[PDB]
Amino acid sequence: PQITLWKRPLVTIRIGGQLKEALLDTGADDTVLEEMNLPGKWKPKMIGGIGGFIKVRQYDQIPIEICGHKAIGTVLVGPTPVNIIGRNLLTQIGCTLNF
Amino acid sequence: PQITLWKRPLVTIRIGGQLKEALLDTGADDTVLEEMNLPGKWKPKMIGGIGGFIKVRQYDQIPIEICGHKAIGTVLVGPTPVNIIGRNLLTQIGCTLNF
Ligand SMILES: CC[C@H](C)CN(C[C@@H](O)[C@H](Cc1ccccc1)NC(=O)OC[C@@H]1CCC(=O)N1)S(=O)(=O)c1ccc2ncsc2c1
Repeated sequence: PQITLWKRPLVTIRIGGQLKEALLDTGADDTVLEEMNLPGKWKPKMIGGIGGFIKVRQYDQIPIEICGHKAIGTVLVGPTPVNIIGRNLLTQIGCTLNF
Repeated sequence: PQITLWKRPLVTIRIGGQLKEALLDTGADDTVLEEMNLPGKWKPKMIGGIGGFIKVRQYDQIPIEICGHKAIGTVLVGPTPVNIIGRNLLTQIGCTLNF
């Protein structure tokens, strides 16, 4: 599909058996999800943006389906206000910017 | 151009007569540049990101040339971690997400 940017580019994703709305975010290196109790091992991480840093839990090799396009990779879970699909998964679904 | 996302989508912009590097950021409503001087009146504003809220200066109707494409719109100036081109100007240059 083509998604214009008049509004926030929110799409449906599925992770850990939950459907969620997430921002397709070219400015995000990593994927950051709102607090959710995922099973598995994780590693602590700090990530920075506007306002400073938040603490997140890094989970690896997590399957994520984004608008019916399958992906699998690292997901960071923490107190973000919005679910953010970052470049680590955007590349996997063949997402590009075009103008 | 078509820009893939295995690297950060950084591009050269021209603003207030100066060249800068900025990140094409579909996850940002608004364009936010690191501290700099711009001519004209600005209004104090606050914006929030993943780490909390910051104070910015809002400049309206500012010409910005982005990777050769002209935009004229709102530019926020303040302590962002990197220069970001948000949807307000990405729409002006006809930028879309595609997959
Ligand atoms: C440094 C560039 C940029 C500021 C990084 N951020 C991505 C932005 O697209 C970020 C995404 C976001 C959206 C809503 C609420 C919080 C955050 N946007 C952002 O800060 O915009 C400022 C405000 C908030 C939303 C908006 O439209 N304007 S991020 O902080 O969310 C982020 C995401 C993934 C990530 N991975 C490693 S560091 C890292 C940082």
